[PDB]
Formats: sequence, structure tokens, C-alpha cells
Amino acid sequence: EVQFGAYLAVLLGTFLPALFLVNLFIQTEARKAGKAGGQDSD
Amino acid sequence: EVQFGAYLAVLLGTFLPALFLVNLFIQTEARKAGKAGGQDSD
Amino acid sequence: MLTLKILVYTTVIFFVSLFIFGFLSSDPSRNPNRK
Amino acid sequence: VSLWERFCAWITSTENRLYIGWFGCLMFPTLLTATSCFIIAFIAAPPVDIDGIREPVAGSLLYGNNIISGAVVPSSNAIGMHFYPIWEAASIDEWLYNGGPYQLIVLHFLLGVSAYMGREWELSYRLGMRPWIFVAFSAPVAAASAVFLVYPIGQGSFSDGMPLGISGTFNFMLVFQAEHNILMHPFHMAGVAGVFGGSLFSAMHGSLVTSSLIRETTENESTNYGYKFGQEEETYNIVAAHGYFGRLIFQYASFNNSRALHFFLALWPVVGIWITSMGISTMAFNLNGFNFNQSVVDSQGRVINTWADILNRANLGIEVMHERNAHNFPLDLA
Amino acid sequence: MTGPNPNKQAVELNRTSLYWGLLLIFVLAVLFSSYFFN
Amino acid sequence: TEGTNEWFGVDDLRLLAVLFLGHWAILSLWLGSYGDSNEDEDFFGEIDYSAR
Amino acid sequence: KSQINELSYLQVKGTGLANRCAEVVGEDSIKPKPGAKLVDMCIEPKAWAVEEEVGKAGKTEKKFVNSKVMTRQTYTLDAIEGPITVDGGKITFNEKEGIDYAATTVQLPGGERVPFLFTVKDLVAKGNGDTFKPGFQMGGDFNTPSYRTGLFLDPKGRGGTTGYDMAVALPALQLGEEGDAELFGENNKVFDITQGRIEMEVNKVNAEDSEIGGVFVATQLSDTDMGSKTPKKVLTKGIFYAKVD
Amino acid sequence: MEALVYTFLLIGTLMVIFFAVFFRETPRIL
Amino acid sequence: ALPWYRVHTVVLNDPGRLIAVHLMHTALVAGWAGSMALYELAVFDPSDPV
Ligand code: CLA
Ligand code: CLA
Ligand code: CLA
Ligand code: CLA
Ligand code: CLA
Ligand SMILES: CC(C)=CCC/C(C)=C/CC/C(C)=C/CC/C(C)=C/CC/C(C)=C/CC/C(C)=C/CC/C(C)=C/CC/C(C)=C/CC/C(C)=C/CC1=CC(=O)C(C)=C(C)C1=O
Ligand SMILES: CCCCCCCCCCCCCCCC(=O)OC[C@H](CO[C@@H]1O[C@H](CS(=O)(=O)O)[C@@H](O)[C@H](O)[C@H]1O)OC(=O)CCCCCCCCCCCCCCC
Ligand SMILES: CCCCCCCCCCCCCCCC(=O)OC[C@H](COP(=O)(O)OC[C@@H](O)CO)OC(=O)CCCCCCCCCCCCCCC
Ligand code: OEX
Ligand SMILES: [Fe+2]
Repeated sequence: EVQFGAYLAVLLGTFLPALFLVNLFIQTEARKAGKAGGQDSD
Repeated sequence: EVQFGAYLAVLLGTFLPALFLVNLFIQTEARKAGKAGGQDSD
Repeated sequence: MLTLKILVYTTVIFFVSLFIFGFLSSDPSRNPNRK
Repeated sequence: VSLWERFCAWITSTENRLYIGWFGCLMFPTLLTATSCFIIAFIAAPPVDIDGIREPVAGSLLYGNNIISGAVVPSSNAIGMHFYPIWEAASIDEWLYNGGPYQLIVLHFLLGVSAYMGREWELSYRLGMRPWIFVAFSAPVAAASAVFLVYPIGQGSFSDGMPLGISGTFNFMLVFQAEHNILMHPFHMAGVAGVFGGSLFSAMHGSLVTSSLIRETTENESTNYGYKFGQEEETYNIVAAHGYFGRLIFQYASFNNSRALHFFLALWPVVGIWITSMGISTMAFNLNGFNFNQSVVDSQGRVINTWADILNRANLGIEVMHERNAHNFPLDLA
Repeated sequence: MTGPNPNKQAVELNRTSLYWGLLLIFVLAVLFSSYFFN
Repeated sequence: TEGTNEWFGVDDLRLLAVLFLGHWAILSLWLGSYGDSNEDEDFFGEIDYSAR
Repeated sequence: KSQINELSYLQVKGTGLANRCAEVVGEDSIKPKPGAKLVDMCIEPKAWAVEEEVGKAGKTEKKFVNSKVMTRQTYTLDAIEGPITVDGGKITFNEKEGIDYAATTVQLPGGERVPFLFTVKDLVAKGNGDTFKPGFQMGGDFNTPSYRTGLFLDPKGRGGTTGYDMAVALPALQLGEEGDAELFGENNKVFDITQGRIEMEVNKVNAEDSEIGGVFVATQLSDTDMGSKTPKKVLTKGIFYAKVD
Repeated sequence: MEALVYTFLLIGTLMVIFFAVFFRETPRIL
Repeated sequence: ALPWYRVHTVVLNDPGRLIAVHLMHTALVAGWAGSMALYELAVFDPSDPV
């Protein structure tokens, strides 16, 4: 018998902070593509 | 008695698609701040 | 229960009197046409 | 200069974020009290004797419900039509047992919606608009006052009023079918035609504008960015969409006038819901829909069944089962 | 409102520091899962 | 006592002094501007733009 | 009283007066005749108490906590008739007809709602002496019927004398040799009769008006919903009033 | 334990209604 | 150009937004203590305090 609140602990302990760190990378590459002025800035 | 896989259905059915739509907005504002060239482009 | 009841008739006829004396306050003249 | 003139200048200012107005003086206190009591009564509220037989029906989330089954239960059959505020209840526990918050929510709702309607008038006066958006909003105000106010009046109790919920809505619709036969009544027929027609002419008008848009964008960006806000140029070829629908059915069935076109979109649903909400009203006083049961007979005189007789046996199933303990006498007079 | 803040800055995260922070979360998820499930 | 036939639901004497001091407390505000004006000044309009 | 009889119907309604028993004035003695028959005995309780496990300083002995009634003004009994038979040692009373039940529901600390049928059905009163006196004190047993008559349908649609007898939306429970015997108790609806003991006490009599009235105390057992739960002992107190004729 | 999820969905829905009304992208001419 | 561990240092030279931030930590602390105590009353059982 395992604790059924541990699935919510682990799978949100993975996904919520890991999806956070993806966002800081995507907006980093968007600012670099934003300044660069070619074909992707818009 | 409820199904304990429904917590994983709902709380990932909320968070995973809703954190997706946040990312498309943050990189949208980063491209607009990327082209604008002032104090935030870098 | 007669202490709450006093509090409601204050709050009702406060806002009802703002409604009644709102339209008596020359309310047709408040238009974007003139004045 | 005076304190009242500096208060009338603020309360009727269109420069506020949300226009308050003089109807907002009794819209906002009413609807915030209908709201703040609804959220508490939907989440945490003890069970309610609705049938007056001291069998309390659970309706809130803390007592084992969900979004679908949870509902603010109507007031008791024991109260009926009597006004039952908090101060005429001798405790809040006696208030919540007998269906207290159904009357507090509904009466502050119908005042706040009839003040939200007059508020739509007021801002149209102060902005220079022609005034009648609030006449189009009369159609859901007619229908909200029909199931929460008029139907409890003619049936003589708020317990026959509509339960503030989702499963409580379908308890309301089915019991209303068995006791009043709404589907055969021609005013539910005139508003099914109002919303089937309303969703037709919505998606029929919204397609012919989107079909005939003018090239202002590239294929990479969005279609919607060819409209700059506040522009004075027309954003679609209206002659194009007139020639399309002028060939899709025939020529003379097409509105070339866009004003008469945009009026017919406001006529058809709103007239369909005025008529429908006076179907619930005339069936609140037990003037039911049509009844064609045992209408077709042979020459011998035996009853030949029709589709209304099959529909009757569905009504007899709900009639003999609604409020299965509340009845003691052979005819549901209430 | 008032004027625009002159303290607006930008946030950066290069591709290197993404993989650190991803691997940091998954290894902490591997380590602490067995105790949480108990 | 709910179904008593009493005016405006005024059960006790104390609730009157609530009603009178509600209408009058805003009436006195209203008379600070629209009161003490000329009650003898007319117009042949549909709507008057006289003063504040 | 006769003061209540002065009023008309429109003056009583909505005022909560018809719920309240009369107030008898003065004290003397009255003798029950051979054919004496009690006429207008009304009983109204003014306080309720349910036996619970109380949280004292360190101990958990059973005590009565009081409770607030939630059914509004529907608790009073009325119009209870019956002949007053004269045994030699002690005057007795046996009730025959009248409204002798009044269903009501009280709420405990914690939010628990305890309904109970308050009744005096089949009452055998016995009191010291013969004549009614301000020191007179009669009481006896009454039979409580069940709170629901057997054709009551529960939310699934199961009753004692009607309805289904199995979990109607759980059709896979009656599979196997055992069937649904795990939930057997919630299918079998048993009509229950318990006992109750009331103790009345006359203290104020009119003999020129032949009407008595005093304080009682009644204990009984609450309901169980036909064996759904353990019923709880309910004590109550109040005042009564009777016309001895 | 079950109703805690339903409450979080309801007040979480009322948050994004609040941000959509007051923090809306204000449309501007020119 | 701030790293992720220096994002909240834009409030160093801004006293007006130093308060709005310190009010938001307060609105989360106070909202915790309210919603924790609502959670505890759904779980508490005053049957036997002994
Ligand atoms: C201002 C808006 C507003 C309005 C219109 C109402 C209206 C109502 N509330 Mg509500 N309420 C409000 C705000 C409001 N509330 C607020 C802000 C709160 C929070 C404190 C509450 C809290 C609250 C509670 C807790 C309860 C109510 C209740 C009620 C109902 C009865 C209250 C009552 O006795 O009214 C008093 C009304 C009058 C004395 C009548 C005033 C009408 C005037 C006199 C105009 C009439 C003109 C006259 C006819 C002219 C005659 C001329 C002559 C020559 C003939 C009623 C539907 C009760 C309820 O619904 O229970 C079911 C209840 O229990 N309210
Ligand atoms: C159903 C609500 C409703 C709405 C939205 C309107 C809307 C309007 N009315 Mg109107 N009116 C109504 C009902 C309504 N009316 C009723 C029922 C009466 C008869 C008593 C009147 C009598 C009336 C006159 C005499 C005048 C208006 C005017 C107006 C316009 C400006 C608002 C104003 O000053 O009126 C003030 C608002 C009212 C008089 C009604 C208030 C309705 C409240 C908000 C809700 C309903 C409560 C109920 C009727 C009151 C019961 C009180 C009782 C329980 C104590 C506007 C188009 C004016 C106008 O522009 O005419 C050209 C005007 O001079 N109305
Ligand atoms: C194909 C099937 C079909 C269709 C299309 C309809 C169509 C309709 N039926 Mg019907 N019906 C059917 C089958 C059908 N019926 C059957 C089979 C039965 C028998 C079970 C019934 C029994 C039945 C009943 C018993 C009733 C209907 C009603 C209606 C009407 C509903 C419109 C309405 O209430 O909106 C009007 C809008 C409102 C009531 C909402 C008002 C909302 C207010 C204005 C504001 C609320 C704001 C909200 C709280 C917050 C906003 C958001 C916030 C975040 C700001 C419509 C004409 C109703 C009717 O006749 O009209 C009253 C009705 O009572 N039907
Ligand atoms: C098979 C397709 C079909 C068709 C043709 C209809 C047709 C109709 N339904 Mg129906 N219905 C259907 C499927 C259909 N339904 C389904 C699948 C359901 C759900 C299970 C329902 C549920 C339903 C309900 C509950 C009700 C109807 C009603 C109606 C009537 C009016 C609806 C209306 O005006 O809509 C709006 C659409 C329009 C106004 C567009 C015009 C439609 C008309 C009929 C066409 C006009 C062409 C004309 C006859 C030809 C001459 C012109 C020529 C000179 C060019 C109409 C007889 C209502 C009724 O009973 O009315 C008597 C009603 O109460 N229907
Ligand atoms: C009173 C508390 C307090 C306050 C107001 C600050 C304030 C600050 N610190 Mg500091 N700090 C504190 C305590 C505090 N610190 C403690 C206790 C430590 C030891 C761990 C540090 C170690 C530290 C370092 C090493 C650095 C700072 C930095 C900073 C500055 C920017 C913060 C930043 O960018 O983080 C942004 C943080 C994030 C975007 C996410 C962090 C995610 C954390 C790790 C997990 C999630 C937090 C969790 C939900 C919190 C639960 C509540 C718990 C505290 C009870 C700012 C002036 C930086 C600095 O010097 O500025 C130049 C810096 O480099 N701090
Ligand atoms: C020779 C032999 C072998 C012998 C056999 C004989 C023989 C040949 C027989 C065959 C004949 C035969 C049957 C042929 C007949 C053909 C025929 C008609 C068959 C179809 C059958 C049939 C039932 C048809 C009737 C149904 C029909 C099409 C009804 C039309 C409904 C109708 C009139 C709707 C109008 C609604 C309306 C007003 C819409 C406008 C409102 C709206 C919002 C539109 C949007 C809109 C409109 C605009 O206007 C513009 C501008 C814009 C912007 C815009 O948004
Ligand atoms: C056996 C009995 C026989 C029947 C007996 C009659 C009984 C009473 C009939 C009532 C007739 C009322 C006439 C109203 C005319 C009018 O509305 O003009 C309004 C405009 C005027 O036309 C516009 O008019 C303009 C010219 S002018 O204004 O008319 O001069 C023109 O510029 C524009 O292009 C043109 O569109 O018309 C339109 O915009 C189109 C809408 C027409 C609405 C009439 C249909 C009836 C309502 C629909 C059915 C109810 C809806 C709900 C159903 C569930
Ligand atoms: C309630 C809300 C919950 C909030 C949670 C959200 C925040 C959660 C995530 C934040 C922390 C992210 C850490 C990012 C990590 C990060 O981006 O690193 C980069 C960061 C600093 O890098 P720089 O200064 O080079 O950054 C340049 C910038 O452009 C980008 O940061 O390094 C650190 O801060 C210290 C190093 C930690 C790096 C991890 C080292 C340990 C390695 C992993 C060990 C595991 C393997 C073990 C094997 C045995
Ligand atoms: O409350 Mn609701 O439902 Ca109108 O019918 Mn009579 O009452 Mn009762 O029964 Mn059927
Ligand atoms: Fe349009």
C-alpha cells in the first residue's frame, strides 16, 4: 500500500518546475531572435 | 470511493496545457521586447 | 435577528435613496449633447 | 462645488473603468450579495428540507457532491411562498435547514439583473448611443424571472422554483414536462425556433463576413490583423457576400441592406425568448400545453395510439415518480 | 498608471543552464520519489 | 412573526428611526445643491439645462 | 385559555400563538367524576436535550447536551382526549384520540441533525390520590411508533412495504452465492416500536373552570430510519395544560 | 479530499476572469 | 540580461514597487493561513477531545 498523494507530489514535482525552466529558455531564444531582425523577429 | 487516477487526469489536464499557453505568450512578449531595442532586448 | 435587521434597512434605504435622488439630480441634462 | 454635485459627477462619469451609474447603486450591492452567498452556499451548506417532509436533500460540495450534482436547494414546502429572511428565522441553523439561502440569492439576483438591465440603458444615454441594447437583454430577464419568480408564484411555493445547479436544472425540466407538457406548448415551440434560428443566423452571418474579407495580410500572419482598430474603411466586400447568398438560395431572399440585416439578427432570438418566457408564465398558472391523448379513434370507438400517446406514457412515468413521498392524495394539485 | 519603470531588465537562460536545471529536477525526482511513495 | 400585516415590515419602533434617517440624510445632501433654488423659473424645452 | 378564545382567526395567524399552551390561573382541588373524560390536553416542550459523550476536563461520562429545534413551530401536541378511570388507590388516565405525535428535528454541537417523533401514543398515566391537587404527579409509559411509515421510499427507492429491495443502480452486487448480503442491513427495512416514559406534575388548578396545568418531563428514544443507525436517548421538558371536564 | 479539487477549479476559474477584465490589452487607435 | 537568480533585484532602486512586492508576500502568507485553517476544519472531529 502506497500513498496516493505521492503521485501528485512526484509528477508535479517533475513537471511544474521543469516546465518552468523550459520557459526561461524559450523567451531567451526569442529575445535573441527578436533583436537579430531577420526572418523571425516580427 | 473515487478513482485515484483522476487526480492525475485533472491536475495534469489543468497544468500541462495551461502552462503551455503561458509559454506562447511569454515568447510573444519577448520577441516584441527583442525588436524594440530598448533596455530589455540584450 | 433584530440586530441584523436594523443593519439591512440602513443599507437598503442608503442605496435606494441614492437611486431616488440620483434621477432627481437633473439627470436628463447629463448627456453628451450639451452640458 | 457642493458635495452632492461632486458625487453625481463621479457616479455618472464614463471616465471610470466600469461605469457605475445610478442603477449600479442598486446593481453592485445586490449582485455582490447574491454572489458572495452563492459561493458559500454552493461550497459549504448543510442539507435542506425541500419537500417539507423532513428529508434533507444535500446540495453542497462539502457534503459529498461535485459540480454536476451540487446545487443550492430551493426552500421548503413548509415555507412555501412566505418571505423567509434571516431575522425571521430565530437562528441561522433554522434558516439553513428550511431552505434559507435560496430566497436570499434569488431576490438579490432579480433585483441586480433588473438593475444590470437599466445600467445598459444609462451608459447608452451618456455615450450618445441609441438606447435599446437593454430591450434585447429583456429576453433573458424575462426568462430568469419566469423560473425563479413567476413559476413559484403561480404554483404557490418557492420549492417548485428552479434549483441553482446543474443536476437541479434537469430535475426542474423533467418534472415541468410531466406536470405541464411544455413540448407540446407552442411557446416552447416558438423559442426552439428562436435559438435554432438564432444559432443559424449567427453562423450564417458570421460565415459570410469571414468569407468576403479583403486582402490586407500575408499568408504567414493571422487573418485578423488586417483590421486596424478604429479604421474607417470597410473590412469586407459586402457586395460579394450578397451575390453569394443571392445565388445560394435565390436573388430576392438576400438582404442587401446591412442595417436591416443586423436588425433581423436581433429580432429573431429576442422575440423567440419573449414568447418562450411567457410560456413558463402561462404554464405557471396551470394553463398547460396541448393534450392529444386518446384523440384518434376507430369507428368501433377503440383508442388508436398516436405519438402523443407514447409521449403521454413518458409523462406518466415522471408524474408518478416526482416527489415520491410528498404526495398523499391522488392528484398533484401542486 | 504612472510612467514606464526604468528598472525593466531581461531574464536570460542559455541552453547550458537548461540541462542543468532539468537534470537537477529529475534526479531529485528519482531520489525523493521512493520516500514519498513510502 | 413573518405573516404579520405591518407597514414596510416595521416590526419594532426602532426600525422607523432607521428609515427616516436614511432618506433624510441624503435628502439634506441633495438640498445642498438642488434645494434653495428658484421654484419659479420655467422653460419651453423638453429638457432643462439650467444650472448645477 | 378563554383569553385565547376571545381572539378571531386572523389575529392569531402568523403570530406564533397557536403553538403555545394556555396558562392556568390559581390553585385548588378538583375531583374526577365517574364518567370524567379529559378534553383539551395540550403538551408543549420548551427545552430539548440529547444524551451524548460530553467533553469534560478529563472524563467522558454520558451527559445531556441541549439542542436547538429546527422545524419551526410544529412541536406542540393538541386536542388529546381520553377517559379518566378511577382506580381505588390511584387515579389513572388513558388517552384515546387527538393529535398525539409531532415530528421534529433538533441540531447538536458538531452539526448532527437528530430527528425524533415526539409522541404520547397509548399513554397510561397513574398518579397518587384521587383528586387533582397542586401536589399531584402522574406519569407512565407511551409507545413510540417508527418515524417513517413502512411505505416510505429512501433515495434508492426501497421501503418496508413497497419499493425495491436491492441496490437498484448496482446490478452486479447480486452475483454469486453470497448475493448482496454484505449490504443486507440497508435493504431490510424494519418498522420499530420503542418505549418512552413521561412524568407530568399538576401544580395549578381551576375548579370553577375545571382546567388544570403544570410542568412535565418526558424521555424517549430518537429514530433510527428502520435500523439504519443506533437511536439516541432524547430528554425534553416543558409545560402542559388540560381541561378536566 | 475530493471536493478540494473542485474548489480549486472554481476559484482558479475566477482568477483568470479577474485578470481578463482589469489587465486586458487595452485597444488603441493609431 | 539578469540571470534567473537575480530577477527580483529590479526592486533595489524602486521603493514604490518594494511595497507592492512585500504586499504580495503578505497576501500569500495570509491566504495560506486562511486556507490552511479551512482545510483543518474539514478534517477535525470533535467527538472525543480526551
Ligand atoms: C441596496 C440594495 C439592496 C436591495 C434592494 C436589497 C433588497 C433585499 N434584501 Mg438585501 N442586502 C444588501 C443590499 C440590498 N438588499 C446588502 C448590501 C446586504 C449586505 C449587508 C444585504 C443583506 C441582506 C440579508 C442578509 C437579507 C437581505 C434581504 C433582502 C430582502 C428584504 C430586505 C428588506 O426588508 O428590505 C427593506 C425594504 C423596505 C423598507 C422598502 C423600501 C422601499 C422604498 C420605501 C421605496 C418605496 C416607495 C414608496 C412605495 C412610495 C410611496 C409613496 C406614497 C405617497 C404612497 C430584499 C430583497 C433579506 C432576504 O432577502 O431574505 C429572504 C435577508 O435576509 N439582504
Ligand atoms: C423593470 C425595471 C425597469 C427598468 C430597467 C426601467 C427603465 C427605465 N425607466 Mg422605468 N419604470 C418601471 C420599471 C423599469 N423602468 C416601473 C415598474 C415603473 C412604474 C412604477 C416605472 C416608471 C418610470 C417612470 C415614471 C420613469 C421611468 C424612466 C425610466 C428610464 C430611466 C430610469 C429612471 O429614472 O427610472 C427609475 C426607475 C424606476 C422608476 C423603476 C425602478 C425599477 C427597479 C430598479 C427594479 C424593479 C423594482 C420594482 C419595480 C420596485 C418595487 C418597489 C417596492 C418593492 C417597494 C429607463 C428607460 C424615466 C424615463 O426616462 O422616462 C422617459 C421616468 O421618468 N420609469
Ligand atoms: C432540442 C431540444 C430543446 C431545445 C433547443 C430547447 C430550447 C429551449 N428550452 Mg427546452 N425543453 C426540451 C427541449 C429543448 N428545449 C425538453 C425535451 C424539455 C422537457 C424536459 C424542455 C423543457 C424546458 C423547460 C422546463 C424550460 C425550457 C426552456 C427552454 C429555452 C431555454 C432558453 C433559456 O432559458 O435562456 C434564457 C436565458 C436565461 C434563463 C439565463 C438568464 C441569465 C441572466 C440574464 C444572467 C446570468 C448571469 C450569470 C449568473 C453570470 C454570467 C457570467 C459571469 C461570469 C459574469 C429554449 C427556448 C426554458 C424556457 O421556457 O424559458 C424560460 C424552461 O424553463 N425547456
Ligand atoms: C431532420 C432535420 C430536421 C428538420 C427539418 C427539423 C425541423 C423542425 N424542427 Mg426539429 N429537430 C431535429 C431535426 C430537424 N428538425 C433534431 C435532430 C432534433 C433534436 C433531437 C430536433 C428537435 C426539435 C425540437 C425540440 C423542436 C423542433 C422544431 C422544429 C420545427 C421548427 C424549427 C425551426 O424553425 O428551426 C429554426 C430554423 C429556421 C427558422 C430556418 C427555416 C426552417 C424551415 C422549416 C425551412 C423553410 C423552407 C420552406 C418550408 C420551404 C418553402 C420555401 C420555398 C418557397 C423556397 C421544424 C419543423 C420545433 C417545433 O416543434 O416546431 C413545430 C421544436 O419544438 N425540433
Ligand atoms: C528575508 C528573506 C530574503 C530576502 C528578501 C532575499 C532577497 C534577495 N536575495 Mg536572498 N537569500 C535568503 C533570504 C532572502 N533573500 C536566504 C535565506 C538565502 C540562503 C538560501 C539567500 C541566498 C541568496 C543568494 C545566493 C542570492 C540571493 C539573492 C537575492 C536577491 C534576489 C532574489 C532572486 O533573484 O531570487 C529569484 C529566485 C527565483 C526566481 C526562484 C527561486 C526558487 C527557490 C529556490 C525555490 C522556490 C521558493 C519556494 C517556493 C519558497 C518557499 C517559502 C520558504 C522560503 C519558506 C534579493 C535581494 C541573489 C542576490 O544576491 O541578488 C543579486 C543571490 O544571488 N539570496
Ligand atoms: C420532367 C420530369 C421527369 C418530371 C418530374 C417533375 C420534376 C422535374 C420535378 C423536379 C422539380 C424539383 C423538385 C425541383 C425543385 C427544386 C427545389 C427547390 C428543391 C429543393 C427542395 C426544397 C424542400 C427546398 C426548400 C428549402 C429552401 C431551400 C428554403 C430556403 C429557406 C429560406 C428562404 C431562408 C431565408 C433565410 C434568411 C432570410 C437568411 C438571411 C439572414 C441571414 C442572417 C443571412 C446572412 C447574410 C445574408 C445576406 O444577404 C448578406 C448580404 C450577408 C452579409 C449575410 O451575412
Ligand atoms: C392571413 C393573415 C396574413 C398576415 C396578416 C398580417 C399580420 C401582422 C403581420 C405583422 C407585420 C409587421 C411588419 C413589420 C415590418 C418590419 O419589421 O420592418 C423592419 C424592416 C423593414 O424593412 C426594410 O425597410 C426599408 C424600406 S422601408 O423602411 O420599409 O420604407 C428598406 O430600406 C430595407 O431594405 C428593408 O429591409 O425589415 C427587416 O429588417 C427584416 C425583418 C422583417 C421582420 C418581419 C418578419 C416577422 C417577424 C419574424 C417572425 C417572428 C420572429 C420570431 C419567430 C419565433
Ligand atoms: C511554489 C512554486 C514552486 C517554485 C519552483 C520553481 C523553481 C524550481 C527550479 C529552480 C532551480 C533551478 C536550478 C537551475 C540551474 C541553473 O540554471 O544553473 C545555472 C546557474 C547559474 O548559471 P550562470 O550564472 O551561468 O547563468 C547564466 C544565465 O544566463 C542563466 O542562469 O547555476 C546555479 O545557479 C548554480 C548551479 C546549479 C546547477 C545545478 C548543479 C547541480 C547539478 C545537478 C545535480 C544532479 C545530478 C546529480 C548526480 C549525482
Ligand atoms: O413541490 Mn416541487 O413538484 Ca410542483 O407538482 Mn405538486 O408541488 Mn411538489 O408535487 Mn409535483
Ligand atoms: Fe455582423
